Amino acid sequence: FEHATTVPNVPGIPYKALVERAGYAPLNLEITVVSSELTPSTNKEYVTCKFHTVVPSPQVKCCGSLECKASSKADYTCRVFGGVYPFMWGGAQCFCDSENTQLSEAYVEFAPDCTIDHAVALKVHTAALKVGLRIVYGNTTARLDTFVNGVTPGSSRDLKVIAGPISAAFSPFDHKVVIRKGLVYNYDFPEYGAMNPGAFGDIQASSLDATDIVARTDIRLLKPSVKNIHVPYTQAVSGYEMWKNNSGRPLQETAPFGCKIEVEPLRATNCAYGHIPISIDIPDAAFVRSSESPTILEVSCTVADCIYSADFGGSLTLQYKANREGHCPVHSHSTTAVLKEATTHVTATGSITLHFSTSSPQANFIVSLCGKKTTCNAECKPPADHIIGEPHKVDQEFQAAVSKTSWNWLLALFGGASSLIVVGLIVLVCSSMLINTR
Amino acid sequence: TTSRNFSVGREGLEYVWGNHEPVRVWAQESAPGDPHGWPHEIIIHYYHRHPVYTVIVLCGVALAILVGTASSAACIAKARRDCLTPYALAPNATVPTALAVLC
Ligand SMILES: *[C@@H]1O[C@H](CO)[C@@H](O)[C@H](O)[C@H]1NC(C)=O
Repeated sequence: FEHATTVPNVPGIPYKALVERAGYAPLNLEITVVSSELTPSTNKEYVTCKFHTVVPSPQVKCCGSLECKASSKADYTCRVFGGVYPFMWGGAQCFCDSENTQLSEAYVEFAPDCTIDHAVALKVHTAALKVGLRIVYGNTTARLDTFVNGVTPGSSRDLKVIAGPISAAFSPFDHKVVIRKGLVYNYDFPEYGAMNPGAFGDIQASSLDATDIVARTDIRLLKPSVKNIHVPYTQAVSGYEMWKNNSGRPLQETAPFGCKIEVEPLRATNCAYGHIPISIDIPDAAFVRSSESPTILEVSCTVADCIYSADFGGSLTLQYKANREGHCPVHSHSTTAVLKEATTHVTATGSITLHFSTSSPQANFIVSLCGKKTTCNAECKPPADHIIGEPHKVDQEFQAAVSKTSWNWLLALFGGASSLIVVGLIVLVCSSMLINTR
Repeated sequence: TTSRNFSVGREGLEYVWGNHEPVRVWAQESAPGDPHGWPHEIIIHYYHRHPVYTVIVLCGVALAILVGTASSAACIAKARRDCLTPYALAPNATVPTALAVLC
């Protein structure tokens, strides 16, 4: 049989339900969302890391001429200079009365440390959510893991179970992101082929070990200015360390709902938000006919004591009369309250307690023992402790915090002035006629 | 070292400190909501939680009661004046029973 139900997106929050079929005892169904797995689609754009300038041996043409030539190396620079003043420990490298000239050039390349200090700029889209569900029926536990989509049931025992789509779409990830040393940072990285000195991603490459590179970081050559042969180079500070210094806090400290983000899939997990509708198919053989089910008689409830606690602290008791030994389930069709155990033994005239929780102080509701129903009411008090991180609000508040006494007082407050005005008008018209008599 | 306050969110809050794993802590209510069979200042409880939606009820109740009282006063005054439609200076009180209703 197939049953439909909506569940909150949250871990460690079992949800209990029942299936009604004529001649079959209502079957307890427990559903647990073990964890969440939001995996988006992303594409590798480029990589960046601290670089190193190249300072190759300059070219010296003595007492003659020469011309500059470009080079395919990324961020390359070249420039000639006449009237050079070459000196070295060995002395004047060559000789002519200041006629000689020298060509200098430089370029950049990623340093060896980059191999492990690389930071990759990622473009992401189409967040996809994966949900793992564990379902208990007839004290039998089955499992499945399915994409949140409502069109691809998973495989578990060759059982087709579907979930979603989500009520709302949530994704902490933004279109542009960066990954560095296992830390993910939300930032609008410059597009590939865009070089801006003193900025993130100044050096860009298709792959870490790509021979072809493109970069621009405003390198300007300086004229020789000293005795010896030297190439003074002026360049802006590397942008990688710049972004490192003031990169801001990591996404791990900014993700809403406490998403637990992992890097190797670049995906979130254990993050709770939204609702999920699901349809569960259960084999008919799993069901049990009511003929063999225990029969109960003259059952009654009693709230020994309840507390309006965030955690599961509510208690209840039931007393029953029966004729057959065995087990029956227990349920509460009121969403405001949730039980703890789904089934229990049954005796001829036994009475058993129950643990439960509620989201309202007016503990009035209907609970079913085995197949039969029964009303049960009480009032609960706020607790002394008022800060706890354990599961809370298994059912969200439904403006039911208002008390029965509050309803009685509000009813006694509003007055029936409409009846007063109606009676006044009626007597007024009657008197008007009586005086039209004259 | 020092002491720091933190207004925990209703749904929950994170707690990241030290290299050890963090902890999550949530919040609930503890104000004296339910009465005890006698008159009580219940509103204060609803004032501590959801400061919105808790004062609007008082304003609405005040407006409703004021409108009802004003309508009743106007209607009774007009119906008394129209029950003085027996201007009727010549005849005695048409019925002193109505005179009792008027005054
Ligand atoms: C499940 O509950 C039924 C109901 O009495 C019982 O007969 C059966 O033995 C239970 N199964 C297990 C594995 O305990």
